[PDB]
Amino acid sequence: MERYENLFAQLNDRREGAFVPFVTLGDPGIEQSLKIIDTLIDAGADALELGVPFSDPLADGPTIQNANLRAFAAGVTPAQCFEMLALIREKHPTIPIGLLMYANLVFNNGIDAFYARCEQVGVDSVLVADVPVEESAPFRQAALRHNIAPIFICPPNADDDLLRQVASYGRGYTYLLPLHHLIEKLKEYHAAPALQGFGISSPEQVSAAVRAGAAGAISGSAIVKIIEKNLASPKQMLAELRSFVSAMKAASR
Amino acid sequence: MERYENLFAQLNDRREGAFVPFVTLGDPGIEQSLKIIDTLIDAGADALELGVPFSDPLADGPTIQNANLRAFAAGVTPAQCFEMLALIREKHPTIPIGLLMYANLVFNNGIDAFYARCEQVGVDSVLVADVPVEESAPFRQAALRHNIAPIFICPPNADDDLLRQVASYGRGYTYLLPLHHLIEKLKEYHAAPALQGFGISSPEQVSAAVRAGAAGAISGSAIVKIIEKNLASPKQMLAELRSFVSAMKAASR
Amino acid sequence: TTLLNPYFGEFGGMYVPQILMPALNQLEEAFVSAQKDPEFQAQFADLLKNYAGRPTALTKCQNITAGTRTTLYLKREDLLHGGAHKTNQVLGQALLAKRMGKSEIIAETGAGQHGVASALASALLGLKCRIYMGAKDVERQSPNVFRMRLMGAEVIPVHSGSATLTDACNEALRDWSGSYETAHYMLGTAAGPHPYPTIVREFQRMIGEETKAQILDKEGRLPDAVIACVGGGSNAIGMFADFINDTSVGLIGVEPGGHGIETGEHGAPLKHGRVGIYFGMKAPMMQTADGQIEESYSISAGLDFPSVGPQHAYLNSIGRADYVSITDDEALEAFKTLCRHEGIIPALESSHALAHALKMMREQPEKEQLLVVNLSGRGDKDIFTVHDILKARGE
Amino acid sequence: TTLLNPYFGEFGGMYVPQILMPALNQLEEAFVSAQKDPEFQAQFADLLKNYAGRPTALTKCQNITAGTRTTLYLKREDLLHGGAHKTNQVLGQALLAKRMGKSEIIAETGAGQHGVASALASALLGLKCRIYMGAKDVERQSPNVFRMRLMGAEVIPVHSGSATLTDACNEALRDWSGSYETAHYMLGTAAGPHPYPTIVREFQRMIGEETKAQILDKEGRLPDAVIACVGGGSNAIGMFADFINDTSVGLIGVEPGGHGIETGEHGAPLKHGRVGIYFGMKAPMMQTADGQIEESYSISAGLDFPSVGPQHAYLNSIGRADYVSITDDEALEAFKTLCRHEGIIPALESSHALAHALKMMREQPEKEQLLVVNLSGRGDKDIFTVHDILKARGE
Ligand SMILES: *Cc1c(COP(=O)(O)O)cnc(C)c1O
Ligand SMILES: *Cc1c(COP(=O)(O)O)cnc(C)c1O
Ligand SMILES: [Cl-]
Ligand SMILES: [Cl-]
Ligand SMILES: [Cl-]
Ligand SMILES: [Cl-]
Ligand SMILES: [Cl-]
Ligand SMILES: [Cl-]
Ligand SMILES: [Cl-]
Ligand SMILES: [Cl-]
Ligand SMILES: [Cl-]
Ligand SMILES: [Cl-]
Ligand SMILES: [Cl-]
Ligand SMILES: [Cl-]
Ligand SMILES: [Cl-]
Ligand SMILES: [Cl-]
Ligand SMILES: [Cl-]
Ligand SMILES: [Cl-]
Ligand SMILES: [Cl-]
Ligand SMILES: [Cl-]
Ligand SMILES: [Cl-]
Ligand SMILES: [Cl-]
Ligand SMILES: [Cl-]
Ligand SMILES: [Cl-]
Ligand SMILES: [Cs+]
Ligand SMILES: [Cs+]
Ligand SMILES: [Cs+]
Ligand SMILES: [Cs+]
Ligand SMILES: [Cs+]
Ligand SMILES: [Cs+]
Repeated sequence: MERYENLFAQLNDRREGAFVPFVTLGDPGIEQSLKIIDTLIDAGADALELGVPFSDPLADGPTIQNANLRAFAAGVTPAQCFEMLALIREKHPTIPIGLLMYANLVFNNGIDAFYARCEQVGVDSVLVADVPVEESAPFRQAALRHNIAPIFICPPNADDDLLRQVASYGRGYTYLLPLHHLIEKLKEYHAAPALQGFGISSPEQVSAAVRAGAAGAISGSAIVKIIEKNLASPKQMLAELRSFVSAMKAASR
Repeated sequence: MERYENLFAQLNDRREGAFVPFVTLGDPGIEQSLKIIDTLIDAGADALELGVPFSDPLADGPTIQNANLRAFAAGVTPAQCFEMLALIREKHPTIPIGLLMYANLVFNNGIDAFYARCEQVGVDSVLVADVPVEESAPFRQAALRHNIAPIFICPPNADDDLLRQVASYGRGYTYLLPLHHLIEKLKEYHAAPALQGFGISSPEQVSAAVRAGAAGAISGSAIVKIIEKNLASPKQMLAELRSFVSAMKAASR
Repeated sequence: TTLLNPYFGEFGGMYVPQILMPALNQLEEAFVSAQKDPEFQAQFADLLKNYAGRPTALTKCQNITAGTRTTLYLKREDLLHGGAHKTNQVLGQALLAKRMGKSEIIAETGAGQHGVASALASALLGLKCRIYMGAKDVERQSPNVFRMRLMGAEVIPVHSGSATLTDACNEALRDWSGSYETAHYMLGTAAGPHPYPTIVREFQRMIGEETKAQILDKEGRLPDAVIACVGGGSNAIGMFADFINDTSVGLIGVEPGGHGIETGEHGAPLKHGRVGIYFGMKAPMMQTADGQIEESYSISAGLDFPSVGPQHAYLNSIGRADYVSITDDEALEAFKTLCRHEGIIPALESSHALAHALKMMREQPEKEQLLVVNLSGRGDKDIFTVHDILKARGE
Repeated sequence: TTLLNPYFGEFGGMYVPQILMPALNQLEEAFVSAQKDPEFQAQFADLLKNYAGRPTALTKCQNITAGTRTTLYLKREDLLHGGAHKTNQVLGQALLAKRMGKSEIIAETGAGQHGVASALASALLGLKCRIYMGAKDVERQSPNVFRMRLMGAEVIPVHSGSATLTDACNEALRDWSGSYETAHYMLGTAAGPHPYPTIVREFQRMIGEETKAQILDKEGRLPDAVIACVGGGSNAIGMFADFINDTSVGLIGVEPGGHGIETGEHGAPLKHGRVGIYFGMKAPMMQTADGQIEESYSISAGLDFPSVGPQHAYLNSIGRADYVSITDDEALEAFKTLCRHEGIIPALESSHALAHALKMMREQPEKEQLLVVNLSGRGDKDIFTVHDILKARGE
């Protein structure tokens, strides 16, 4: 989680927000995915959120379901994803790497062993998509024992009890879906810095997030859409990813 | 009915039984049927039983159902059957003609009018296949008013009450399906002379009927089988009918 | 001689060949005896309750009648085991067969519905069931043929004559005329020779008896009218019988109007045929001028016959019951309406009864009226028929 | 925080995205309130009785058990409106939706059976029903699609991901996460996140409560064992719930063994899978070594799933209930046996419960035992499947 603390400190010294793209690992294959990820960082991504393909995701929109199936159908496995993560970390010492996981893949061979493997490969945070704070105790405990930030979503429909729990239990960042008041209450309760992740697909939404006093913004699916649109041309895929990420990061500054 | 009284008297003077074939009128068409009927008489039939095609006969075996459908499908109507009957009677002054009818065709335009038409064309008897003695009152009354014998079946399963009713109500002949005792009781009760009609398909069954003291025998379907077997050759059809009827009548003498 | 009157006024009787009279007399005697026998009644009640599921619900519609002064209940014979009211009387006749010391059942079938009902009663009671079916019918009715065979019945294709229903019936009766010592002929409606119209009514009368008790309990009064479709007459006479002496209650029977009476493609002999004699009975039937029986037509196979049972003709003649018709298109609309507004898929037979009740409501929507429709069966069997029609006309 | 315990031992919980927690908490509150409300109970009893037909018969087999010391009763959920026990709980959940002030129902369906149940409850109660279904499923399920549309439901093809059940479920939940103020998600078994396993049990518990009363009345004692098939767990937990505290009564759940457990083509996670977390719950599921959910297999679509509801896993763990499997071929034999010997065509789901009871009888035919099988549904829907199999192997 220290990579996030260091990143936000540095961004604060530059009065900049963070820009964080999501992609599915291994979409549309392992080699292209590694290139995509290097392109995102080179183009100015501050941190990454990376998904591990799962047979039956029940918490992702159509764009993401489509990407899940490209990777999953191409035979990408969690073991291969963890090989990828080690390689990504080896190339990029300071970039925070967050995973977006389904509970079964974390629970499968033991929750503690999962976080231990995260720590071994250099992952910084884990968001478990189908574990609400009420069920989070064993996950966040294993995360913290292995120096991994547990990320929680603060949804539109949050109440004060939820704000206090997310603020208390999360580390790294708060994944945020009135707005300026959620940001204010999270700060009051000493929550991890907020990243706005609701429908972030254009530069003006990044600047709005910064203006609202959020630490930055997460693009939950715009990067995946670009992959989906450019499958037939890998070169163009990288070019459009680079342009998009560059534009989005410029909006944070 | 007087044709039957005269016939049996004459047969009695010759110590002979009667042989009576059944055919469906208009099977397999009107012209061929008329030839068939003339052949039956010429070959030695003592009387005829003639069926009128009906849309839904529920009291005839497969052979007869098949013949019904040949005539019915060839468009033979009751009005045409009555034209045929008048022509048959015009050719053969003394041969008793009996009809085998379904109740609906008798009841359709009035029971009395049906028997009046029978009398006009020279029919001598009517057996209504689906009217048991218990329901026979209006039919036998109309028959007798028009000088038509009402024929009743005396079945295998007859009791004494049935014997007495059939004996009392029938005229012309009793249609018979221990045996020598049924014949004895019918005579005791002054019934119309019995014709055995159970499965009569060979000369030895005709002689057996005579030996049992029946007045003769009715061939309920053997004639129809010969028609069915020879449809493709009308000439051969007549030849085989003639041989069969000649053999059967010889057995009565 | 018989123990009971074989006629309803001028209609009914025993118009069979002499050879079948002992069989009919035997059955009449056994029925008269059974009706006086508490142990027979208890055995029949047990099958009806514990095997078939009686009593059947009486369901109050609400969505269908909203904004009118009609209160409409459906008597849910669609919930009986087997999916229709036919089950009630086949169970009773199976018990009569056993009472007479028989272990074999004979039936005939065309579309296969009565055949399935016969087979299921025979399977439960361990009776050997043979069902005659015209070869043309066997080829068109694989699902019902398969259901009968699964139930252990022997389905015997009939190739003689036209190889359809009349030929199957003929063969079934020929069989019975020789085998009636050991086999019982299970007639599938309130028609044919005495005593079948009587037996079938008495073995269906729980429909109206339950309806009466249920309506009193829920509404505190009798219905203004009970409404039933009429193929041969069994569900309708079972609904009506217990109300015949309640002269304030209307008895409405609905015949199939097919493509429209004026087209001649219908199955409405009571109001649009002519008395005749066939299938053992003097009854209204659809006839040619020269006395042949006409082919009937309905979208619904269960109503598609050119005659009707004699007690209906009688109740009509004296004005105790009133008979109407409903066309294929009216029945289809009623089918769609019940599915959409009540979540019940009705048999297309039953949809003719429902269509008439909807018409009584819609024509006079401020008339206060308490109506019961006899929902004779469920309509899973009809979904392809309905699909095909709606598609053909582009819905 | 919740009002009721979300777990059964280690199994169950609420493993959903945070955004759906208010929806689950809302539903839990409404259920707790409804369970204390005599007027809710009376409205639910009225639908169950007058619309669905409860109580359901308890039928004593005789032919099937002849010459053994087994007495076998079938609890006739096949006679419920809709043809299976699913109707019971959809009616209850529809009333809960109205209690929360909602007029819309969301469901998803694969083979279409739960979709039809959802549509019929929604039609009766005047609720707007949308049912998500993967495009691949819509194309294969025209009959059920048509039935849902006849009932006024909107069937929404889902083309994303693999365009099958998981994708439909995802879309249904995405919808609900935005619409839960106005729409209720109608989960179709005793599985998923709390409070659904609890709600579904309580809205199915009349199966066992009726069974208990009926058996006492007929036999003067409790059954030796009650036996139910297990797809997600609803008919089985509804049969078991009222007997859990009667510790002499055996509770036997039957999972589908498919082609044989050893083949891996089965749907028996409770005994042959591994605890995992998916679909909102910690429960046994069929899993790959690396934690992907395996595809299940059964001849019977209603049992063909790779998980099971958590209360079964718990009852197993403590030894209160015992779980077994029955193969496709065993279920097929039981199907044939009930048709031939009792005149009842059972659902192939239910045929797995019956097959196990037949095995308990045949293995030990001099053992005195009083058994109740939960006949969850009727098997009209399965006749083509059975036909095709018997033909293929030449029967
Ligand atoms: C057989 C049948 C009918 C018609 O027969 P009836 O003897 O007139 O009752 C009507 N509805 C259903 C559902 C049927 O199965
Ligand atoms: C749906 C269904 C099942 C399986 O579901 P459960 O939730 O396990 O009861 C079983 N039998 C029938 C007839 C069904 O329709
Ligand atoms: Cl009398
Ligand atoms: Cl009367
Ligand atoms: Cl009279
Ligand atoms: Cl009593
Ligand atoms: Cl049915
Ligand atoms: Cl048998
Ligand atoms: Cl088939
Ligand atoms: Cl079979
Ligand atoms: Cl025969
Ligand atoms: Cl009373
Ligand atoms: Cl004419
Ligand atoms: Cl609690
Ligand atoms: Cl518990
Ligand atoms: Cl716990
Ligand atoms: Cl109460
Ligand atoms: Cl069904
Ligand atoms: Cl609506
Ligand atoms: Cl269809
Ligand atoms: Cl539609
Ligand atoms: Cl949506
Ligand atoms: Cl109690
Ligand atoms: Cl693996
Ligand atoms: Cs914190
Ligand atoms: Cs005489
Ligand atoms: Cs009303
Ligand atoms: Cs009719
Ligand atoms: Cs037994
Ligand atoms: Cs299962």
